[PDB]
Amino acid sequence: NLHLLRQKIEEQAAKYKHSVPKKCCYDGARVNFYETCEERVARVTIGPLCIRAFNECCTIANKIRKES
Ligand SMILES: [Ca+2]
Ligand SMILES: [Ca+2]
Repeated sequence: NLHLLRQKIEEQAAKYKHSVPKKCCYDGARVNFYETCEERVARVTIGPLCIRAFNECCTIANKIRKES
């Protein structure tokens, strides 16, 4: 469900008040191949906030894809 996915990611991204961790979130939400969120976030080295945003948005996206 791409419509819901978009809205829920926007809702979470809005919590990050700078474009860099915003993009960390958006990038996180794109993870949908064979690597899990945990595996994929291990290579994110920008800093703790970027890692949290990537994690949260990857997790949100994954849940939504699962429920569709
Ligand atoms: Ca921008
Ligand atoms: Ca990226």
